Amino acid sequence: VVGGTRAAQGEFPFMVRLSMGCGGALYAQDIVLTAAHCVSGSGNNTSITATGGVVDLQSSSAVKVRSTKVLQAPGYNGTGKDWALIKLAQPINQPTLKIATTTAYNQGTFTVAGWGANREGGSQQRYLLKANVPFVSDAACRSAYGNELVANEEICAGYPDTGGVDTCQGDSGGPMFRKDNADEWIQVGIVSWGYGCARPGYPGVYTEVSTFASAIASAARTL
Ligand SMILES: [Ca+2]
Repeated sequence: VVGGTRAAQGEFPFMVRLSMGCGGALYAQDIVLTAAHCVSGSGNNTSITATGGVVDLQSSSAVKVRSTKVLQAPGYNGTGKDWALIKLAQPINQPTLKIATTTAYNQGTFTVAGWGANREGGSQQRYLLKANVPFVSDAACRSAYGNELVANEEICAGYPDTGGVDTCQGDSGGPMFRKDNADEWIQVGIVSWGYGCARPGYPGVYTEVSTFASAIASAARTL
């Protein structure tokens, strides 16, 4: 995260750090929702480690759990559908993050979090960082990215005019979320891509969770 601040321990307990340099959210205690580009494909896989329970990755209180299987969005090829599920060998006993099933919350100011770089070319972070990024319309986002932006599969956020606050290398897969009508966090995006980080005119692009919610839920029932 570029232009963020340290998240308090226990603030976003659904966050998990993934071994390949990605973030993720606890969709279920033993199912991590992350980005399709964080994994190589679907299948049995015990090589991924998810670290949960702590903002400080060096904490002795960290819970490190290995994966058992990965389900990457069917048909993923780098043009949208940027979601994936990772089944864990054991559950991480922390609150989960509900995903948006409608587009009612695809607006307003969102919150993002991760252990990714806090500057372009920077190193990964020991402590979880968070930031608030405003929703950016498809039109404004398209003025920057043109056809690279996938209509109805991607939502953008950040400051189009002046930049300064954004997700960056290492934050991919993390959830982008906001409060729902019941004062509970709800996931509207998955950190996906962007040109650089926090640059004026280039907002961050996120997987539009509402579009994939039914697919994600069905896929999770099979793990
Ligand atoms: Ca959209």
